[PDB]
Amino acid sequence: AHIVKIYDTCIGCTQCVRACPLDVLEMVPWDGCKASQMASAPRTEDCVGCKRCETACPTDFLSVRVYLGSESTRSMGLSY
Amino acid sequence: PFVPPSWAPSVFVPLTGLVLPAIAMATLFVYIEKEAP
Amino acid sequence: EVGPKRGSLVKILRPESYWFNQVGKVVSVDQSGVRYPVVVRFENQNYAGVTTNNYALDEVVAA
Amino acid sequence: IWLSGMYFHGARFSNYEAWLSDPTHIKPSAQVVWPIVGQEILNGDVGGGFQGIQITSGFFQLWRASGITSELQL
Amino acid sequence: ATKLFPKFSQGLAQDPTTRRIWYGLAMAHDFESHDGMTEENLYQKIFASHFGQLSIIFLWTSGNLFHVAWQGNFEQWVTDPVHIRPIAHAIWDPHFGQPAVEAFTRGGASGPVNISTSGVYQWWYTIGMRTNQDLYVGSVFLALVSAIFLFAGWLHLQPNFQPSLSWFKDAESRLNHHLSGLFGVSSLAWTGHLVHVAIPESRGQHVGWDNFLSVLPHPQGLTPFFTGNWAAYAQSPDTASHVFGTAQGSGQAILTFLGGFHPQTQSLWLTDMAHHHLAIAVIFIVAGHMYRTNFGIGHRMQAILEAHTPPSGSLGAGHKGLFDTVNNSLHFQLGLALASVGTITSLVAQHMYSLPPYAFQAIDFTTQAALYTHHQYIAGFIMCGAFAHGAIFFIRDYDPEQNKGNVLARMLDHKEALISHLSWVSLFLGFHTLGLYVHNDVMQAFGTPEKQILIEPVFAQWIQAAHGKALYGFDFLLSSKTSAAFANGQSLWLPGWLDAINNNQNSLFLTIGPGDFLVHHAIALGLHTTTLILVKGALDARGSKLMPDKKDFGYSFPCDGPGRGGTCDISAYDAFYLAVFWMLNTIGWVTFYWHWKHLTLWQGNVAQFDESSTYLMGWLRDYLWLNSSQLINGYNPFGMNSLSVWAWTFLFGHLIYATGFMFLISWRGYWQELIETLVWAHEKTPLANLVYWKDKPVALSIVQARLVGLAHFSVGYIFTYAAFLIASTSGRFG
Amino acid sequence: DIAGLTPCSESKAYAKLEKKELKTLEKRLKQYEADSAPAVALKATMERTKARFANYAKAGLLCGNDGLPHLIADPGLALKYGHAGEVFIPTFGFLYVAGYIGYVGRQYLIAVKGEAKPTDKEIIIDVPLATKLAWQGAGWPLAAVQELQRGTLLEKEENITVSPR
Ligand code: CLA
Ligand code: CLA
Ligand code: CLA
Ligand code: CLA
Ligand code: CLA
Ligand code: CLA
Ligand SMILES: CC1=C(/C=C/C(C)=C/C=C/C(C)=C/C=C/C=C(C)/C=C/C=C(C)/C=C/C2=C(C)CCCC2(C)C)C(C)(C)CCC1
Ligand SMILES: CC1=C(C/C=C(\C)CCC[C@H](C)CCC[C@H](C)CCCC(C)C)C(=O)c2ccccc2C1=O
Ligand code: SF4
Ligand code: SF4
Repeated sequence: AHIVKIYDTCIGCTQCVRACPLDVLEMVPWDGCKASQMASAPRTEDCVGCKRCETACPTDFLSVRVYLGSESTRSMGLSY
Repeated sequence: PFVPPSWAPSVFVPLTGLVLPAIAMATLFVYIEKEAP
Repeated sequence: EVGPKRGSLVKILRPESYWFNQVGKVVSVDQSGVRYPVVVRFENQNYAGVTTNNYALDEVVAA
Repeated sequence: IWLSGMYFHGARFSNYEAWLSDPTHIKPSAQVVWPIVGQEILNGDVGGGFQGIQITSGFFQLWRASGITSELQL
Repeated sequence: ATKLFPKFSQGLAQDPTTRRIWYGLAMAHDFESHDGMTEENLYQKIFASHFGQLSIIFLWTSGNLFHVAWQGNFEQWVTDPVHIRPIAHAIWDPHFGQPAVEAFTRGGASGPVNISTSGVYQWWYTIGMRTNQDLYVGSVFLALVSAIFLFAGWLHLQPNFQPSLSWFKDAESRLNHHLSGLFGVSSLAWTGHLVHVAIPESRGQHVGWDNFLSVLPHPQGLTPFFTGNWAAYAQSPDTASHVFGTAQGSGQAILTFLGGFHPQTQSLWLTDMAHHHLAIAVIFIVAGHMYRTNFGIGHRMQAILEAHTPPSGSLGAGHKGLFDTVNNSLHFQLGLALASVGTITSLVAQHMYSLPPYAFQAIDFTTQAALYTHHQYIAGFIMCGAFAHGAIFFIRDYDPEQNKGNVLARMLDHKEALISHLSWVSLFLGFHTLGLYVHNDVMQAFGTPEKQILIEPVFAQWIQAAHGKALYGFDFLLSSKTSAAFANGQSLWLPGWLDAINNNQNSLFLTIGPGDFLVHHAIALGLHTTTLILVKGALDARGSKLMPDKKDFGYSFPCDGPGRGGTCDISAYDAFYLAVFWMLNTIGWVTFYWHWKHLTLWQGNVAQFDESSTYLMGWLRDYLWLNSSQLINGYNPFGMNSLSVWAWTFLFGHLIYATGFMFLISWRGYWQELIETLVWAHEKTPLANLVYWKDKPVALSIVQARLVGLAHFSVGYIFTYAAFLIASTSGRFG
Repeated sequence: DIAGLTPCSESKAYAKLEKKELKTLEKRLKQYEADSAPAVALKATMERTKARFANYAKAGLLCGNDGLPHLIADPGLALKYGHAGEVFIPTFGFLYVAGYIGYVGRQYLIAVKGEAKPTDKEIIIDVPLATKLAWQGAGWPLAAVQELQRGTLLEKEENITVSPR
C-alpha cells in the first residue's frame, strides 16, 4: 500500500478527485479555506500510485503527495 | 606430501561445473518458494 | 485590515514556493478565518503552468 | 525545383557530352567545388578533361536512355 | 501469501510478484533498513562482514599460490625469465577439439595451459621464492589463516563476545593502533623479511625456515646498530656487473640509498626497498602516539576540530560539530575511505608503470599493460563509490541543526557556484579540445598537414627539465651542473637517478609533445565532467527547485511522474548512474593513450606516435584498426592459434554491450503489456495450463533496469577492452 | 632552442615535406593540357602552396622532428623569443570580440526588460534597437570596468536560490 497525504495548503478545488482513476480521494467538510472543503484519502489501499492527483493540484509545491511503498496485488494494477 | 593426483581435473571440474550448481539451484529454489506458517 | 492592499508589490519568503525571493503583485486579502489569505499573482509561470498562489501573512514582505 | 536543379547542373557543370563520347573509362561527374581553403582537392580526375565530384545518382544513364545528346536540351 | 524469503524486510516478503526475488537480492547488504535494526546490531553485523571479506581475500591468494605451484612452471621460469613464458593454470575442457589443445599447449607444458599475465611470477621471484615447495607452504599457510579469520567472524557474533556500541565509535584508540601497529610494525617486519631472506636470496643462498637463526645478514651484525655506526651497513653495495640469482658482483650492503634502476634487471634495487620500508616504519610508529588512550599524554580529536575556526569568520563556525557527524555516521567515513583508497590506487598504477619494482618486469610487456589497466579501472570505480556515499550521507545521515554554520553547511549554501563553474570548465575543455582535434583532422584529410595547430606542452617539459631530463635545453635545478640541489644530492642519490632519467628506453619520464597536450586536456575534460555529475548529484540530494522535498524519498527512487513537465531520472542515484558512463569513458581515454604510447615505444618508432597522435584518424587507423589484425585472426576457416579464446571474448564483449543498450533505450511499460499477453497465452494453452507460476510474472521495475543496463554496459566494455589489450600486446610481444 | 627543436628555415624535414607536396601536385598536373582550366586551377594551387610555405618560413615558426610548425603558449617565453603572434595576440583579440558580443547581448536584454511584453521583443528582434546597440559597444571594456566599479554588474542576493538548503 502507498502513502497518500493531504496537506493544509489545500484550497479544496476538487481537481484531485476528478483526476483519480481509482476513487481513493473524497472531499470532506472543513473550515479552513474559502471553499470550506478539503480533500482526504480514506482508501489508500486501492491506490496504485499513478500520480494524477499530483498533476492536477494547482497550488505550488503540492497540497497532496503520493509516497511509494510496499506493492500488493491491488497496488500493482495486475488484472490477471 | 600434498600433491593432488593426475586424475584430479577430470573429477573436480565437472563436479563444480554441474553438481554443485545443480544442488545449489535446487536448494535455493526450494528456499525461495517456501511459505511462512 | 489584515493584509497589504491590492496592487502593491510583495516579496515571497516561503521557501518551497517556486517564486521564493522574487516579486509578485497582490490581488486580494481574505478577511475571514482562512489559514492562507493573501492571493499573489506573478508575471512568469512555474513548472506546472500556474501563475497564482496563496500565501500566509508572515511569508510576504512589502518590498 | 529539385528536378530543375538536377537538369541544370547536368547541363552546365558536368561532362555529359564527354561521357556520351565514351561511357567506359570516363566516370560520371556533375558537381564542381570552388577553389577556397583547400576543398579543391575534392575535385577528382573523373576523365574527359574535367574535374569534380563523381555522382552515383545515375542521371547520365537515365538521360542516355531518353535520347538526350546535347547539353542544350538539358 | 507471506513467503519466508527474505526475512530482513517484511514488506518485501509480502507481494505475489517476482519483484521480491530481485529486491531480496538487492537489499541484503542495506543493513540500515532491515526490520528491527538497532544501532549496536548494525555495527556488529558490519564487523562480522569484514571478517568474511578478509577470509575470502586470503583464500583467493592461497588459490593463486596453489595453482601456480602445481600446474605452472615456476621452477623452470627462474632460470631464464627473458624467455619461457609464465603459466597461470591448466585447462581441462571436454568441449575442445584436436587443434584446440594442440594450440593451447604452450610455455613448455604438457597440456592446455594459458599464460599468466598477472605479474605473480615476478613478485614471487623478487621476494625470495625459488622452488615449488615454498609456494605450497605459502598456500597452506594462507588457507589456514583464512580459516582463522572465518572462525573469528563467527566468534564475535556469539552473544558473550559481542562488542558493545561504545567500543565502536572510539576514534582515538583505533588510530593509535592502526597507525603504529598495522602500518608501522607491518612495515618493520617486512623490512625484516627483505633483509633476512630477499637480499641473500638475491645474492645466492637458501635462507629458509631452516638455518635462518644461524646466518648473519651482514658480516658485522648488530654491532654498528648499537654503536651508532649505521653507515657501515651501506659500504660496498652490489656491483653494476650483477647477475641477479647468483653471486657475481655481489656486494655486502643491506641499507643503501642509490636510486636509479638495476642495470641488468630494470627494476629498483632491493636494498633501497629495505631502507624505504625501514624508514617509513619508523615514521609510522612515531606517528602512532598522537591521540589519547587510557593514559596521559594523548590528543583529543574533538579539541583539534574545535579550535580550527578562523578569525574574521571567513568560515562561519569552522569545524564546530563535525566530530559528532564523522563519528556518528558510516556513509561519511566510507566516503572518505573510498576517496583515499581510489586516489592511492591511481598512484599505485602511475608509479608501477614508470618505476618498476620487480625483477624482470618491463621485459614482460603484457604484464605491464594488464597491471596498469587493471589498477586504473579499479580506481575509477572506487572514486565513483566515494561520491555515491557522499550523496547517501546527505540524504540519510545529515542533520542541519548539529551542523549550523560549519563548513559543511557553507558548502550547501553556495552550491550553484560550484555547479556553474564545473559546467563552465567542462564546456571550455570540450569546445576547444574537440575543435582542435577536428581542425587537425580536416587539415590532414586535405593535402596539407603543415597547416594544423600543434601546441607544444612547454609546462610539463619545464617540469621534466626540472627533474633532470637534460634534453630540452633548460638547465635549471637538477639539469644544471652548478645548482644547489644538484650539487647537494650529487654524492649519494643522484647519479643513479640521472642515468635512469636520461635513458630513452625505460618508461621513466617519456618524451612528450603536442599529442600529449591534446590528450591531457581530454583527460582533464573527463575529470571535470565526472566531478560535475557526481558533485551535482551529491549537493542536490537534499532537494532542488524542480522538487524541494527530495529528502523524503530516500536515495534511489524512480521519478515523480509526468507532472511539472515530467521528472525522469531525478534521484541522486540516477545522477551517479549517469556518472558511471563518464568514468568508463575517461578511463578509456587514459588507457588507450597509455597503451598506444607504450606500443610505439616497445616497437621502436616513437615518430609514429608523435605524428599520428594529433588527429583522430590517426587513432582510428593506426591504433584500433592496425593492432586488431592478429586478434580477429584468432580463428578463421583456415585454422586457429593461441589467441582464439581472446578472439571469442572479443565478440562476447560486444554482445553484452549491445544487450546493454536494450535496457537503456526501451523503457518499461511496453514490456509490461507484452508480458501480460504472454500470461494470457500460457494461461489458455491446453496441455501447458497444468504448470503455473507461484509468484506472478511482472516486468522489471524502473530503478532496477537502469542498474541492469549499466551492468551489461560495464561488463561488455571491460571484456572487450581486456580482450583487445591482452591479445594485441601478447600477439606482438609475447 | 625552445624545448629542443629548430626553426623551420634550416629544418630538413620542412623542405622534404614541401618537395613532397609539390611532387604530388605536379603528378596530378601532368595528364592535362597547357591551356585547360584543370591546369589553370592546378597552377593556382602550386602558387598558393609555395606562397604558404614561404609565409610560414618568414614568420619565424618552429618545427619539431616532423617538420611541422609548433606554437608556444607562454607569455614570458613567447614575448622573450619573438612569438607573440601565435597565442598572445590571438587571445587578446578573441577576448575583445567575445566580450564585445556578450556585452552587446546583455545591453539588449536590459534594454528590453523595461517594456510591457519582454517576450515579444525577444522572439521578434527590435531591429533598430539591435543595430543601435550593435554599434554602441565597440568600446566595451571601459564600460565593463565602470559597471564593475560601480557595483551594478552584479545582482545582490535577491536571486532565487534553491529551496531548501
Ligand atoms: C578461491 C580460490 C580459487 C579459485 C578461484 C580456484 C579455481 C579453480 N580451481 Mg581450485 N583450489 C583452491 C582455490 C581456488 N581454485 C584451493 C585453495 C585448493 C586447495 C584445496 C584448490 C584445489 C583445486 C583442485 C584440486 C582442482 C581445482 C580446480 C580449479 C579450476 C576448476 C574449478 C574447480 O573445480 O575448482 C574446484 C576447487 C576446489 C574444490 C577448491 C575450493 C575450496 C574452497 C573451500 C571453496 C571456496 C568456496 C567459494 C568461495 C564459494 C563460491 C560459491 C558461491 C558463489 C555459491 C578453477 C580454475 C581444478 C583444476 O585444476 O582443473 C584444472 C581441480 O581439479 N582446485
Ligand atoms: C534544389 C536543388 C539545388 C541544389 C542542392 C543546388 C546546389 C548548389 N548550386 Mg544550384 N541551382 C538550382 C538548384 C539547386 N542548386 C537551380 C534550380 C538552378 C537554376 C536557377 C541552379 C543554378 C545554379 C548556379 C548558376 C550555380 C549553382 C551553384 C550551386 C552550388 C553552390 C550554391 C551556393 O554557393 O549558393 C550561394 C549561397 C546563397 C545564394 C545564399 C542564399 C541564402 C539566402 C540569404 C537565404 C535567405 C532566406 C530566405 C527567406 C529564403 C530564400 C528565398 C529565395 C527566394 C531567395 C550548390 C552545390 C553554383 C555552382 O555550382 O558553382 C559551381 C552556381 O554557380 N546553382
Ligand atoms: C595492532 C593491533 C591491530 C591490528 C593489527 C589491527 C588490524 C586490523 N583491524 Mg583493528 N583494531 C585494533 C587494533 C588492531 N587492528 C584496536 C585496538 C581496535 C579497537 C579500537 C580495532 C578496531 C577495529 C575495527 C572496528 C575494525 C578493525 C579492522 C581491522 C582490519 C582491517 C582490514 C585490513 O585487512 O586492513 C589491511 C590494511 C593494510 C595491510 C594496510 C594497507 C596500507 C596501504 C593502503 C596498502 C599499500 C601498502 C602496500 C603497497 C601493499 C603491498 C601489496 C602487496 C600485495 C605487494 C585489520 C586486520 C576492521 C576489520 O576488518 O575487521 C575485521 C574493522 O572493522 N579493527
Ligand atoms: C567499500 C566498499 C563498499 C561498501 C562496503 C558498500 C556498501 C554499500 N553500498 Mg556501495 N558502492 C561501492 C562500494 C561499496 N559499497 C562502490 C565502489 C560503488 C560504485 C560502483 C558503490 C555504489 C553504490 C550505490 C550506487 C549504492 C550503494 C549502496 C550501498 C549500500 C547497500 C549495498 C547493497 O544493498 O548492495 C546489494 C548488492 C548487490 C545487489 C550486488 C549487485 C551486483 C553488481 C551489479 C555487480 C554485478 C556484476 C557481475 C558480477 C559481473 C559478472 C560477469 C559475468 C560474465 C560472470 C551499502 C551500505 C546502495 C545504498 O546505500 O542504497 C541506498 C546504493 O544505492 N553503493
Ligand atoms: C599558467 C601558469 C604558468 C606557468 C606554469 C608558466 C611557466 C613559466 N613561465 Mg610564465 N607566465 C604566466 C603563466 C605561466 N607561466 C602568465 C599568465 C604570465 C603573465 C603574467 C607569465 C609571465 C612570465 C614571464 C614574464 C616569465 C615567465 C617565465 C616562465 C618560465 C619559468 C618561470 C616559472 O615557471 O615561474 C612559475 C610560474 C608560475 C607559478 C605561474 C604564475 C605566473 C608568473 C607570474 C610567472 C613567473 C615568472 C618568473 C618569476 C620568472 C623567473 C625568471 C627565471 C629566469 C628564473 C616557465 C616556463 C619566465 C621565462 O621566460 O622563463 C625562461 C619569465 O621571464 N612567465
Ligand atoms: C547573449 C546573452 C548571453 C550572455 C551574456 C551569456 C553569458 C554567460 N553564459 Mg550563456 N548562453 C546564452 C547566451 C548568453 N550567455 C545562450 C543563448 C545559450 C544557449 C541557449 C547559453 C548557454 C549557456 C550555457 C550552457 C552556459 C552559459 C554560461 C554563461 C556564463 C559563462 C560564459 C560562457 O560560458 O558562455 C558560453 C556561451 C555559450 C556556450 C553559448 C553562446 C551562444 C551565443 C554566442 C550567445 C547568444 C547571442 C545572442 C543571441 C545575441 C542576441 C542579442 C541581439 C538580439 C542584440 C556567462 C555568464 C555558462 C555558465 O553558467 O558559466 C558559469 C554555461 O554553463 N550559457
Ligand atoms: C561528496 C562528499 C564527500 C566526498 C568527497 C570526495 C570524494 C572528495 C574527494 C577529494 C579528493 C580525491 C581530493 C584530492 C586531493 C588531492 C590533493 C589535495 C593533492 C595534493 C597534492 C600535493 C599537495 C602535492 C604536493 C607536492 C607536489 C606538487 C609534488 C612534489 C611533492 C609535493 C608533496 C610537494 C564526503 C565523503 C567528504 C562527504 C561529503 C559529501
Ligand atoms: C527485456 C526487458 C524487460 C523484460 C525482462 C524480463 C521479463 C526478465 C528477463 C530475465 C530472464 C527471466 C532471465 C534472464 C537470465 C539471467 C541469466 C538471469 C540472471 C539471474 C541472476 C540472479 C544471476 C523489462 O522488464 C524492462 C524494464 C525496463 C526497462 C527495460 C526492460 C527490458 O529491456
Ligand atoms: S496516485 Fe492515482 S490512484 Fe493514487 S490517489 Fe493519486 S490519482 Fe488516485
Ligand atoms: S487538487 Fe490540490 S488543492 Fe485542489 S482539492 Fe485537491 S489537493 Fe486540494
